[PDB]
Amino acid sequence: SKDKVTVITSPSTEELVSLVNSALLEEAMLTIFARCKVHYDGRAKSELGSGDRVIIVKPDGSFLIHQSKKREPVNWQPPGSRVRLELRENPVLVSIRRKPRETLEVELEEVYMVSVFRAEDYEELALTGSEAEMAELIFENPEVIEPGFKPLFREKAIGTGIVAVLGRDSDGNIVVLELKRRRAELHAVRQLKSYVEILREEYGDKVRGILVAPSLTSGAKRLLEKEGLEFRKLEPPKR
Amino acid sequence: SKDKVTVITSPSTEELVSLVNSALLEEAMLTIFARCKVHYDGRAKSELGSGDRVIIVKPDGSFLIHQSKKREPVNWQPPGSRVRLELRENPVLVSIRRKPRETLEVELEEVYMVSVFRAEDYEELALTGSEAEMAELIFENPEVIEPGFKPLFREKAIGTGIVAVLGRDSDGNIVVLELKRRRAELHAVRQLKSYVEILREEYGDKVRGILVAPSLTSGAKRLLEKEGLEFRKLEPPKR
DNA sequence: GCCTAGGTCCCGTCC
DNA sequence: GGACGGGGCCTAGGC
Ligand SMILES: [Mg+2]
Ligand SMILES: [Mg+2]
Repeated sequence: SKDKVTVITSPSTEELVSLVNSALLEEAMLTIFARCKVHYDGRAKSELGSGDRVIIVKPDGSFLIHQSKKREPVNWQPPGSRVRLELRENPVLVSIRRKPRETLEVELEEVYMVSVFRAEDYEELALTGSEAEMAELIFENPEVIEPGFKPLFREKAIGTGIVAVLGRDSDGNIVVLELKRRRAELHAVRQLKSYVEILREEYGDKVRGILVAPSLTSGAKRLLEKEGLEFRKLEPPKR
Repeated sequence: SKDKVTVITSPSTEELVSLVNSALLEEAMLTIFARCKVHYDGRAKSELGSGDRVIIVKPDGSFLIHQSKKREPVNWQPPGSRVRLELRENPVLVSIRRKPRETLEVELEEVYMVSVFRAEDYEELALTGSEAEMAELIFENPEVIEPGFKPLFREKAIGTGIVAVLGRDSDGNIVVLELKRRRAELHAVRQLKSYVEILREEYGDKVRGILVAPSLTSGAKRLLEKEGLEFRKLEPPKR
């Protein structure tokens, strides 16, 4: 019975059903290559005409449909969904999501391959260069901002919003940082500017916003300078 | 070049190479089930220990590595990545991208299955329920906003930023619309307020922002009201 | 559950 | 090319 992989090319309906249902029940990865048509209804609504795609169903209920291009799936369902195979004029893979109600229907016109991959993964990703690690860097070593900077809070909620880092300078002013792990764009400045306005209410005009990022878009620089805010160039560190 | 699909389970290196080669050469989809390690250096840095994953290489250079959970590849590479297979003491898939420089390395420790799928797809997705369709609604039916509302511009760049819908109202003010296809968050109110400020600079005190969306989060309504902006409930249309 | 914000975001678009 | 903002965003962290 059980090897990591079970493949059948150009399978019978009996074989299809056999494997598909076995995948769902054994909680393993179903992969399929097929000519299909897709029907999605949910937050938005979509239609995809006949063509060959890859289809993946994870044991956690995530459902992917990949065309020959891009990175993103053309259609999907996120983890937690429930899938059932339905026999009709053609077999149909059907994933239902509750909360929000969403339906994905993959009509299988021709199945070129069905497979069951019983995959064992105990390892999880280890990633460095996050903005969280920027914050770790700053709290360990505040001078990367400027002399006498005193970081105090992280992900601190002010009244409306949550600021990346809140602290004080050598003059005793409230200081806001918004951090970005890549070049900072207009929404970055809008974030900072938003937090500073709100802080100016309690603490007055003392308050300095600083954008901390490796670089800055032209439009970000403009809006920064128009609003009298500051920029510290900082690269996110790699372990 | 051959049948739609080729599959080899527990391939030899010669078989593995043969297939991978054919895939890249034929603009097919490469699919691998394998025990592997993944190393990524680029915009960020990551490491992933030995484990079973589904690996996909699309002919447009897209590179997906999927574990048994979530919707998201654990590691990946967007279109325009040269992939190739180097033989170290294990075969390694190597995907490189420039601008920015990024290296993805998948060390195939045990390949359980390799497959070449010459997928044929001429169909593009049709989706409805989007921000753009809200916009269209508003232009062909301005009264969904308010009576005597005249829409003028769509995706119109003002000095700093790009407004969703720009227009005028019956009493002669300039109106800014920010649209969201789903419940609106702080991010959207910051966008709106930002735009309104900038347009106040030319046209002074007569400017209205209106956030148009099916609903607001708590902070969104909080901040909306505080800065004296307006809301119209609207649901994206599904055609 | 809702809210808030990041992401190796991807991706389209228009300058 | 850089830049700006949507997405069925997803996903993680508070609460
Ligand atoms: Mg932040
Ligand atoms: Mg907008």
